[PDB]
Amino acid sequence: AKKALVHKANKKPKFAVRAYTRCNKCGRPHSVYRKFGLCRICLREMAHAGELPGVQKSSW
Amino acid sequence: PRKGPAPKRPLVNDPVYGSQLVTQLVNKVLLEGKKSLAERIVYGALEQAREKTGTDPVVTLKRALDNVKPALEVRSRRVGGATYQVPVEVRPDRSTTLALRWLVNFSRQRREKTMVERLANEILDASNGLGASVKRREDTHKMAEANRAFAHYRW
Amino acid sequence: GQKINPHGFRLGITTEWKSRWYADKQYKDYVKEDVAIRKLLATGLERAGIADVEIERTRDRVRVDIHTARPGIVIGRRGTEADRIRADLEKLTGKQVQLNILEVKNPESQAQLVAQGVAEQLSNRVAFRRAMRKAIQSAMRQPNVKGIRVQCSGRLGGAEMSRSEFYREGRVPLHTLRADIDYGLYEAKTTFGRIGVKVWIYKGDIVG
Amino acid sequence: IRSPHKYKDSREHFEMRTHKRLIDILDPTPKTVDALMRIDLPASVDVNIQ
RNA sequence: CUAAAACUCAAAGGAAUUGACGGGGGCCCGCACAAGCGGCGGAGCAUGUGGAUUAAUUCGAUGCAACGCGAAGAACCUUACCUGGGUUUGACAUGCACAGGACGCCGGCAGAGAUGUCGGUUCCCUUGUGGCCUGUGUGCAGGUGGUGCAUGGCUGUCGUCAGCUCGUGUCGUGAGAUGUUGGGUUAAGUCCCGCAACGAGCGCAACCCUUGUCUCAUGUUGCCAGCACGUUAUGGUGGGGACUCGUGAGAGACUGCCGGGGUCAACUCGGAGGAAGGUGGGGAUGACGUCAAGUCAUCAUGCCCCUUAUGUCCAGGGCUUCACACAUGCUACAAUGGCCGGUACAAAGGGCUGCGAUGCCGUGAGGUGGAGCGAAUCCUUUCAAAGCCGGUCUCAGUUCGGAUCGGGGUCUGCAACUCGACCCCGUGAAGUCGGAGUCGCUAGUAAUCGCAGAUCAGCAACGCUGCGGUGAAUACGUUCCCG
RNA sequence: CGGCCAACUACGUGCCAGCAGCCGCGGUAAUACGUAGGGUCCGAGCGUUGUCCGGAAUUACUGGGCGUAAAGAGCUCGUA
Repeated sequence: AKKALVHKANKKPKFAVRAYTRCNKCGRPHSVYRKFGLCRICLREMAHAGELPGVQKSSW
Repeated sequence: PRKGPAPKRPLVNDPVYGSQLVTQLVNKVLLEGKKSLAERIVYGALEQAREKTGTDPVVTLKRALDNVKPALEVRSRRVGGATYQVPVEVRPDRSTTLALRWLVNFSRQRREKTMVERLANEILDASNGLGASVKRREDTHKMAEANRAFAHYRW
Repeated sequence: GQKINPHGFRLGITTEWKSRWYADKQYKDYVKEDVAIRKLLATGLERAGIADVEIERTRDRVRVDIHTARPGIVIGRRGTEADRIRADLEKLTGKQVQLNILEVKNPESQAQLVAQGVAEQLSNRVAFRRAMRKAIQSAMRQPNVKGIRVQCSGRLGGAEMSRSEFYREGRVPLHTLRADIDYGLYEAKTTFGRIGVKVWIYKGDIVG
Repeated sequence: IRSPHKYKDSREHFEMRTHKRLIDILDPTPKTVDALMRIDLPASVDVNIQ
């Protein structure tokens, strides 16, 4: 998203419900995993890069 | 089926009557994925035939099968924009499968409101030739010796 | 989109992880700190090629392993720039770090460094084919390597048309899990835009 | 989802596995308690005490 | 019939070679057809799209390969759109002075909010000035603004189809050919036989994961036979690795042996043993290339345009508008059924400001309150439904079906009218198994029945990703359709 | 001072100004345009134009061809 939107998401809301995830690395509000804080695209990229301690290709 | 013929499944014998016919029938009548209902339905039909006709269910079932078993069928093959209904003889397995299919198919168009006596009634009719599937059996035979005009292709 | 990342394909068979630690409650904070420090390291120093950046973190103790081509640019005799990196991390507040910087004994056999060299030579407005010739020759000079494939995609030669060109030598069996295949991707900045360089280096198999 | 902006039928599966064991020590000789906290372990391993 | 010139071009031609293409052939495969089972198109409802309206109905996707797609969650936020009020080196960074010891916090009033004004709190160096920001600029920051026919990265499709090449030799004046063509077989350029070819790489296969058997090690929160203590509340408790299970190591399937076809060949058919027999079942893995295929709205980026603005804050509204059309699903149109009561068996996963139990109060969503758990213990009830048993209904727009509609409520959220879910009562519309056409599937498969998870305060989820329960019919054969 | 054919760098202009005997060079990196350095070939000369022979076995006597590249009359009889 835009820089202003990213900062306004980082800003303290005056209401409890006005908060959303807003993935840290890129700023994409859709499809954000709360376990990692990374969106699906960045999750895939870092999982393939081996930079997340424990994630790996799933096969069964 | 392009490479070669498919393998044939084994048939488990029945523990109550000892004939593969009843297990084949319960497999054919099975619907929606409930065996127990299926064998209870077919066994109820067998018992009602038992109490009605006064003879054994196996012998009358086999007699009905013979009365419904066909010998010739019709196969449609197209050439030059025209489809021809060639008559072809039938392997015994296909004959039995068609007989059971016809019985169960005409088991479901009745008005007498529950499956068990529907099956029993048609078993009795097919034993006596009074059924509806039998009508289609002599119909198929009628077109078997009626559509003899297309046999030199041999396909 | 056809091939998956060879490094990620063998993340539990041949290759190892890049960052190692354990956390449940502060997993998100740890990963965000990792991405922040990795972005800082990637942005800051570029004249010296960085082969790898690994992070270790337990309790207050942290240590960063920076594998680079030559550490002299990254560490002067007076150690101004090493302490500069230390202080840059300190402003980021990664607490204390046992900062370790290591040089590589075979800069010609590292896919990332070869990709960086090809990218910089393309930035020098050199013909791409000559750069791939020299890169392949230099890489195959080293004995232990057994194959190399080098590909570049983009607006090669300044033309207004996409082009992807690949040159290979030896064996590069990507479809084998027990093959030590080093994969290197890098980007070349040119006047007309972007160029992508990918290098596969196959150096024997591994048996456990 | 493998692709950005569409192609839902192509997807990638990921796993996260954690292995856990227990070691229970009976008759805690004080030397064992003295030397236990001094043991240094790999960063990939987390141990807690009860 | 004989037969020129001005002018003009730098070629026009002949044979053969490698690809590509054909509205040219021939073989071989694939749920392609055929043989079967169950559906869509007919009704109501949920989503998405086309079209039409307005202030916008934000943008992208558009035969196969878009149409339960980006979106794994639109009341404000989200949100990029419309109306209206602010703001300008700005919602967010860095450099210079002109000037500094204040910015920064908690309340009051005004105001829909943004925002404006008063009240209390003010810097660590150490005099060089910096850690901080207060106004003017100075450099500018900011663009979900355009070009995926300038791009990187990522992805789809043919398609897990079987192809793509090289070294030495030989053959041609040469581009080049051969191998890689022919016969057979195979899931396959898998292998065999012959032949100027002999061998080898990337693709196939194997290495990785999971399920099916056994052996060894192994006992907590798991198992609990033989033992004691407990008796209706249960391995519940002391206790044993005996049985599971949990998780580490290993063995076992290799056409291994026999018989028949076989070119003494690949391979094929049957048998013996074995838990499994012919790559045992299934995953991850997608070669060379085609589509200027999709994405400047994940990110980055060449060029172009605004910069007191297309940047930025806020209040309300829209993406849920509807005379229609299309696609994917759910519920049905009932007796192989509905309602009432009894009755027992699965797996996996989740849980910190979360799972939340016993009791209490309702009829029911639910209110009280907090045991036990950062978790093989505590919660998902000892975990389900279909099943089986007993009663009734005796065939109708029905004791089917639930749409639509009136009234009274519960929960979360500052706030459920446009626009959340759930509860109780009442009315009970269409719908009687569906035209031309058309879709999926070859064994634990089709057909079904229930459970969990991601996103999430609440859900529009009948979607998606997984698990488990019960479990069939048929394949004669390539004539025809498709790739 | 591209290759034929001995001899290369910098600045200015960018499909404009211009070069060129054949194929061809100039749209921001020109050894091909113009000017400077440097070089080469000649040298009281150096280049261009016009004409003829050669290279042209391209009218082939020495010394060529006519199945498909241009070339066998539609076929016979017969006079010099």
